[PDB]
Amino acid sequence: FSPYVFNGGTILAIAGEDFAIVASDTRLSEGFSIHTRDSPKCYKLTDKTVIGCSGFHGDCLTLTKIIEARLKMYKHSNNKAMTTGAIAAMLSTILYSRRFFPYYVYNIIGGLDEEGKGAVYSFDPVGSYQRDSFKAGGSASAMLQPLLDNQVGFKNMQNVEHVPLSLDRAMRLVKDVFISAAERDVYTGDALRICIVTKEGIREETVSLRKD
Amino acid sequence: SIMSYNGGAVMAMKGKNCVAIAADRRFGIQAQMVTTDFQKIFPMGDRLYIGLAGLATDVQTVAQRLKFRLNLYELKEGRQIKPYTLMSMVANLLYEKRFGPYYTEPVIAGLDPKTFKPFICSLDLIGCPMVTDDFVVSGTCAEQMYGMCESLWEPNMDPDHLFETISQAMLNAVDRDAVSGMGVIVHIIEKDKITTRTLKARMD
Amino acid sequence: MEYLIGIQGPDYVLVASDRVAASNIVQMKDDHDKMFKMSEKILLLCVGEAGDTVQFAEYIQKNVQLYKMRNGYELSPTAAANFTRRNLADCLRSRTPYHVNLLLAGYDEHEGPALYYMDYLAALAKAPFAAHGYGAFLTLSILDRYYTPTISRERAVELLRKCLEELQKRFILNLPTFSVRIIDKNGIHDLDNISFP
Amino acid sequence: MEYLIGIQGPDYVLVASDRVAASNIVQMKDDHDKMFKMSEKILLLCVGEAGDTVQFAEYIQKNVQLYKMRNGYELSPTAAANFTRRNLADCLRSRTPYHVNLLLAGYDEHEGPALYYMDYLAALAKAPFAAHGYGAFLTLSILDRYYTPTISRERAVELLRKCLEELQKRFILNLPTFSVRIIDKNGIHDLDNISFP
Amino acid sequence: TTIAGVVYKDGIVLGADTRATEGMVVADKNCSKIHFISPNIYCCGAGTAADTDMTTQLISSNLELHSLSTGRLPRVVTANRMLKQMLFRYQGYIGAALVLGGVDVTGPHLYSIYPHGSTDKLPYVTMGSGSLAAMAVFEDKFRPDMEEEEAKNLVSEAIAAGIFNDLGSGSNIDLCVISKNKLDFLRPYTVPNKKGTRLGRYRCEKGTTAVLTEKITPLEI
Amino acid sequence: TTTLAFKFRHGVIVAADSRATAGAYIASQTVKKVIEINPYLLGTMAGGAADCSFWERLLARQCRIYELRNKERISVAAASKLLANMVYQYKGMGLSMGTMICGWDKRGPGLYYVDSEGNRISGATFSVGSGSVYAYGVMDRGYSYDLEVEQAYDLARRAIYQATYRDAYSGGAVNLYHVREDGWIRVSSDNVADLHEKYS
Amino acid sequence: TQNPMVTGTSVLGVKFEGGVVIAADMLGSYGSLARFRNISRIMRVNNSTMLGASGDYADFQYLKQVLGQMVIDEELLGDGHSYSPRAIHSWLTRAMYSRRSKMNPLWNTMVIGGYADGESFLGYVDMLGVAYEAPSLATGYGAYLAQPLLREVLEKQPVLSQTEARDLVERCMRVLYYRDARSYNRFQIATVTEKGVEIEGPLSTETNWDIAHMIS
Amino acid sequence: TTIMAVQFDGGVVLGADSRTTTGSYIANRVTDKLTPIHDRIFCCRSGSAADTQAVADAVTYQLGFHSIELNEPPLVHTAASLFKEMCYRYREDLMAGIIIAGWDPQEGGQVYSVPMGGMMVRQSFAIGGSGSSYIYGYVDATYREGMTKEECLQFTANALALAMERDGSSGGVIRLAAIAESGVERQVLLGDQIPKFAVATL
Amino acid sequence: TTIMAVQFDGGVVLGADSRTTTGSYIANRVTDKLTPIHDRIFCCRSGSAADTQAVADAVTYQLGFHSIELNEPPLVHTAASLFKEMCYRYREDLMAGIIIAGWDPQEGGQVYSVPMGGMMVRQSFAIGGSGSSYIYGYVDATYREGMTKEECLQFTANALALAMERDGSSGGVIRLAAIAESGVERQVLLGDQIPKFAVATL
Ligand SMILES: *C(=O)[C@]1([C@@H](O)[C@@H]2C=CCCC2)NC(=O)[C@@H]2CCO[C@@]21C
Ligand SMILES: *C(=O)[C@]1([C@@H](O)[C@@H]2C=CCCC2)NC(=O)[C@@H]2CCO[C@@]21C
Ligand SMILES: *C(=O)[C@]1([C@@H](O)[C@@H]2C=CCCC2)NC(=O)[C@@H]2CCO[C@@]21C
Ligand SMILES: *C(=O)[C@]1([C@@H](O)[C@@H]2C=CCCC2)NC(=O)[C@@H]2CCO[C@@]21C
Repeated sequence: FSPYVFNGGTILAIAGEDFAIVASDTRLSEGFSIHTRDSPKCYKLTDKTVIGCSGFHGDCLTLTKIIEARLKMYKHSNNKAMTTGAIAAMLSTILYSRRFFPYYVYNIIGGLDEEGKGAVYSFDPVGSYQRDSFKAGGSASAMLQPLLDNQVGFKNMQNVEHVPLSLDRAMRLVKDVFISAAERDVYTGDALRICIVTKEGIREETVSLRKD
Repeated sequence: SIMSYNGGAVMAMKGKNCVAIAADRRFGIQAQMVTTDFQKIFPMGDRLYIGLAGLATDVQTVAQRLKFRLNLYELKEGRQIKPYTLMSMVANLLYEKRFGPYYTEPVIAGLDPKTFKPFICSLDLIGCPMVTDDFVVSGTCAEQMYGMCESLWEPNMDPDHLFETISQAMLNAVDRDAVSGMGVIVHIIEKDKITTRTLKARMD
Repeated sequence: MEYLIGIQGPDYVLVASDRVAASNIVQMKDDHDKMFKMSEKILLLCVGEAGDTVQFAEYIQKNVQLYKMRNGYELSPTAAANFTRRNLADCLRSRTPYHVNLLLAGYDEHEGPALYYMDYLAALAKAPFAAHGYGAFLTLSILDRYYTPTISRERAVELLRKCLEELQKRFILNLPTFSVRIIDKNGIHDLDNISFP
Repeated sequence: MEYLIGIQGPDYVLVASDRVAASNIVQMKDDHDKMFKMSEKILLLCVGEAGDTVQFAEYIQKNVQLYKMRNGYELSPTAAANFTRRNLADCLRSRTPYHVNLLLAGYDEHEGPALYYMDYLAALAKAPFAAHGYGAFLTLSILDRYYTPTISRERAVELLRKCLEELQKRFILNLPTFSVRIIDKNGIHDLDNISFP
Repeated sequence: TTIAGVVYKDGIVLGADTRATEGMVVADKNCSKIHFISPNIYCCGAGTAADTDMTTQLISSNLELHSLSTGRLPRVVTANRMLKQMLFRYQGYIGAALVLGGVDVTGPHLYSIYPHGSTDKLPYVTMGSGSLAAMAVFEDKFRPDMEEEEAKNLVSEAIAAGIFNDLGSGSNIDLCVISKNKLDFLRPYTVPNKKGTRLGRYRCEKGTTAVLTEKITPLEI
Repeated sequence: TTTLAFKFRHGVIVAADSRATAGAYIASQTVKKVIEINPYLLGTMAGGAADCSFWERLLARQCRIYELRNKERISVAAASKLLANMVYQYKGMGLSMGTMICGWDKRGPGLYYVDSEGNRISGATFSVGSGSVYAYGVMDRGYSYDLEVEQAYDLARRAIYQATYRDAYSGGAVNLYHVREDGWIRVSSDNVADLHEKYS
Repeated sequence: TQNPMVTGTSVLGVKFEGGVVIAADMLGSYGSLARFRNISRIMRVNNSTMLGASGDYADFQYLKQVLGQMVIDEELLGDGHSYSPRAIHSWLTRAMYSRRSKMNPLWNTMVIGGYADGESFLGYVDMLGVAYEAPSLATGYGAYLAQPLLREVLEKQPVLSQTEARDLVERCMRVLYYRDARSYNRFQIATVTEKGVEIEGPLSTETNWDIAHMIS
Repeated sequence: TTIMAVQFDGGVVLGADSRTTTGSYIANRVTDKLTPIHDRIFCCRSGSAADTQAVADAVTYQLGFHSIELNEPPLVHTAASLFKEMCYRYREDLMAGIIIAGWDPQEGGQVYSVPMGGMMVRQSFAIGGSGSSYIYGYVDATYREGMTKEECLQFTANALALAMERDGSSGGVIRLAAIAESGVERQVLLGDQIPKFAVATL
Repeated sequence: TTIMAVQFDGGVVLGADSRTTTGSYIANRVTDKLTPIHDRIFCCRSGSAADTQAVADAVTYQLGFHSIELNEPPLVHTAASLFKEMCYRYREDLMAGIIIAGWDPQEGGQVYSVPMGGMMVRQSFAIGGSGSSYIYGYVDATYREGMTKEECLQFTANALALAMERDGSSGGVIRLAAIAESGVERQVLLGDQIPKFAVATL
């Protein structure tokens, strides 16, 4: 009896000066079959924080419920909503509590810090986390990450101006990168769910990917 | 995995009347680097090249046996080999060892010796040929190369833009693989010249 | 574990090996030679599994000398190295594989000095410097730090001494004495052994 | 592998240990102490698995010193040895066994000098001389050949030097320096380290 | 992989997908899984790509030799015997699963050949990882003695079912129609999937890449 | 991973790389392998990232509690002993930690090596990780107790650079720290590409 | 349980305008042996919720015991609050995940169907705690043989009638009888609408064996 | 799989199911497990589809050659002997349970069983396969001496239907063959031709 | 082992073989596999002798206590429920296949099957054990509705004899029990009382 299974899915987060973007694919699969074509992997935590979970789906559901409960408890005890960094540290301790029977979940947190700037935090299944500027996770993370290193980080580029990232360019880049991923990865496709975090709140967009 | 023992990445890309083939330069035993000038691209003709990725011993073995067979073919036939014929020859060589496989995957890039039409193909562990009109990759960082190539490749590129595209793809892909890197070498094959370039890369 | 090292200079090659033959926990021999003379300007240094080392090395030696007898001239270092790699690779997939790690040093009148590295899987590399063993892990960075392509043989012997001193300080095995040879246009010269009291 | 040795004389005990702390192939430390002071006239020498050695040794040390504080006099070497064997044996069949090999040296005003040998299975033996490690295999016969019960401490230091010299000649591990202590009616005395350049 | 085949009133329809994968990554998007055996016999291959390729090439050469010797049109039973004897000889270590369709003097014949050397002669067959999805369509909608267009639509539907419901199948749909009077090798027949349009131009400009050494060799024409 | 530390006349030098790997995939090139336990006490991380982070953060909490209760800062030996006792309880369960604890206390400079196996050793020079063997050679050929501060900086940078050159699982940047009597300072973060330019 | 003993094959579910329909065969297999040929694998949970299970029949019976008691306990209170299909689905997910985390799974795959507040519910739970919602569902071999046909109909026509849904279920059951070795010719059909839960008993499929004469 | 053969005065009756399984998936649902080895000699194949097909083809080849050289109709015992030799020689490599039934002018109608392992025994009736286990008591209770061809056909159909009801590896249609001096007659029973037995209901 | 129970209007009939085996050696050849759980409730035990004995003793204890507290004759369903609870709770530890047959004033004669794993199903007839496999077709062909007690006894004896002929783990004597409102009647069939079926001979 194996307590795990791989359910696929790709998530992406890009931090801006005044925005954050969290995107995911909506396909849920097991083995060579497709369970559903309409399962998003992004969840709203606060009005300033979104989380992205990929991996084993039962662990994803349980962890989502646990995080929501902990946020409610914190608001009861401390009379304020939790910040993005506090959520990241709490999630790190939650993940390490299962060190000897882990959560098979890959997590990316995206939101705004206390100065209003974009913040992305990436986790491994046991709770090691880091603050980044962009990050990809899931089955097509190895395809997506080099392109973001080139196009957002300007790595290996010679005499190229480091113009700050705009929300328009970031949205176009996300759409293009997921279009490229759905070509080569069998676990990625169906639809793309994009969540944009700004001081005005969270805004959602859906675009179509290829169904084969 | 026995393929990942030495690492290595090879890539071939198609242009307008031109082909490009790029490879990494590291030779190492698992985690230790031994040399930084290991040859993985071999000439099989004036406008025909083969790149091999995988176990370095099989890389050298396959290159030498392939040159044996190609030299005999060109002596008997009095002609230069076409890229598709070389693909078939390599597939035959690899499938003769079906149950004792050579641990190498080849890419072939060339121009037809008469009509000067670009050709690129890839072969897997036992010799199933894959002919493409865009690009082919092989090695330990294949997924990274796939992402870069899908994002950057455009049809009907001139030699300079082809060089820029393949160089960016290889550099950014090997920067994310631990056992690949330590330099990149690129060959641009045209009708009238071969251009070989070494790239400024990360040596960590 | 046994240790081999080779440094290439503008007109010379410098090789050193350890002189220990061990069984279990005892050192049975402390003046063992691990260098085989292929020709007047070629040396083969072999470590690895017992029996495999001498059998493979002496087979290669016999065939190289037979080439000299049959043709009236000697194999070049590159040709000898490729012959060695062919034989090791051919025997790799058979029922009698050799578990040997090798260095090949030589001087060619037309090509100059050459040092070649070969692992037990029969991959052949050409290097300015190289080493074999667990001590390689400790001394390769010392070579990286202080090696220049234009180095004289006095400075090469000094750098070799640095590497062996590091082995005496940080390595867990008792490797107290080392055999040192040099190959130049005049042939193979035995230098003094490097010993640590 | 680590090395311990003990020689008992008419009025003294002589103990020596090696000073090497190793991880994989590198010597991380070369001035490590493997001798623990139980009381004014008792020494414990412990080798074995990492962590187990210090935890067990310091537990024993703490309880022996607590006996001194509570009762106003000190445990005799025999009683300390039996306490140690009881604790190791009790933990042998539990879920947290200690993999430690021990020597215990002491002087009693009424019973004289004593040397005790204990293996990881918690069997306790009393010996005139004893050793622990892979080097024991090489040096126990030297002790058998030259030891007499009436030996003076100068001759004991000479015999210890013979054993360590044999380790330098025949042993495959690099054990270059040794800590030497003596226990007599006046207590514990640190002798000079025995070093081999 | 999804491969399928039906018999209709005048002959054979074979269908396949065009995706080739190495694990869970897509290696080829335009693979041809319908192989030529003789001008009247064709084969759809699944399993290990190299095994399928080499086996079909060997049997095609042997059948060409036989037809040159006899001067007559080859028969599908001859191909069936050759293939299954070869596959039984290797005890299932040649991983070829084949759908064999032909028209000879005795009529339309369709076979399913399994890697261990087992053969079934049937009026409709499916093989591959998407075989069950195609077989559902066949068991729902198959009728004996169909017309050419009905059979083409049915095989297209079965291949599409494999494409959209299996992770190892995708891309385009290839068809082969074999009657006694004609052969139609339709690549591609339908395109159900395309790549979305790109929204950004990833600055491709000269001088972005830094070069250490350069060597130019002129070639003579 | 390559971590390095040595004691010299003017204090303690700590240096680390910044590459995080998951198999042969480079997860990160900007990871932080030095934890700041308190303004006078530093720790390094090698092995399991999560293990090292969690347990050294736990050590930081315990050390703060010590300072509150005893109204005096903790010593390096006591902190290393606390960490060793904490990780001994989980022996055989699969913890991967290799740590250096560095600081300045009433006995002067201090440097301790603590690993999940159970070792706790004092010393003057240490290196932990995959590339530690390559760093040891350069450090041993260059190390003196009477080094000048800039010379010590250069030696540490050179050793980490050579380790990243030879080891596949080391790379990124060299992060350097100097423990002095008044506390530690962040010296530099130098990319190994720039160091390749400087040294070649 | 670590080894299932008596099992059931596949369960089917489709939602339509005004309710949900679920289908399952009446067979319990002991390996390859069709041992218990008259068992019901569909359960009426409450007036809005019905449940069907595949896998270990003993685990299914345990779940039926626990769920029935929970429903009775809620009805004793008399406060006008009932369990929705969604709440029963969430409770089932929690139960399965808790059992999996103790390394003592319940060897079942479950389909939950319901109709509450003018809205249809169809939900899937697996042995490991994977749970989701979809407009059509099939477990076991039906995931390979039946889900294609149901999905193809639903992509073209996203809203179905009761007649169309029942016809589609009967077609899929026929396909399962053709191609599944652990299948049986008698099945039950449960429907949930605004009137509640109705179970229609031993139904059979009409088979066609004409291709038997095409073998030659 | 369920295969059966019954001997009557002047011939034999063979019967089989029509299911091929790859695990729990039915690859072929109308398969023919009755093979003509010669004009009046048939085999029922159980076990590995590939192995049984190969053995049957080899025996057909050898028996045809033998019959041409001797200029006689072959004996059923000879075919059973060829099967036994091949199945015993390659018993480590083959999974093949065979029933050989036929008519010859010298001994009449004959039924031989070659189980796995390569033994050969002549029986008055023989059953084989995975479903054969469920009908052992029924055939022992119902078999009587001196049955006619029609009674043998009914008996075989009843037994095969009972086996197909209880076995997950057996099912489909019933294929029957009657072999006598006048020749071979083949039947298919499908749908409502298959005998029905009432299921217990509470 | 072969155990059987058949329901008739007004009661039940149970039957079993009498073989205990430790491998291929018969340790007990006259064992009683029919156990009185209560006055009108019996169980047939299959599987592990020790496990089935322990479970039967525990259920007898619990049912007696329950009947004393309620001052009523127990129900057959209650006994089947107690067996099901124990067999499901300890399904990892126990190898026990049970048949529970009985009569109660409310529902009449009842037969319940508790297979391994701990499921509970009411049947009109139930068979179990290792020999039960060989008589599945026979019971499906021979069972008819509205049998009398004597016909049920004959049917059970025939089935058990057929099972004992083909199974190496079943044999000995046949033990039968008829349970009705008037009580329990027990029989042993041995030697020539056991039904005989002719063996095919060439
Ligand atoms: C199909 O079966 C498939 C293809 O590679 C296919 C094989 C034979 C002809 C060439 C291409 N075989 C495979 O191994 C993968 C796994 C699932 O389907 C494949 C794409
Ligand atoms: C280093 O040991 C290493 C780092 O990923 C790890 C991560 C950051 C902080 C602690 C050190 N651990 C590993 O497992 C890989 C393989 C070897 O080196 C790593 C890069
Ligand atoms: C029967 O034994 C069976 C058949 O597939 C096979 C079909 C062709 C003729 C020989 C018999 N063999 C098997 O492996 C499966 C499993 C059980 O029965 C089969 C259906
Ligand atoms: C029957 O199943 C059997 C009996 O020994 C046992 C005897 C007492 C009552 C319970 C049943 N159990 C066994 O393990 C052997 C092997 C097969 O059948 C047995 C005889």
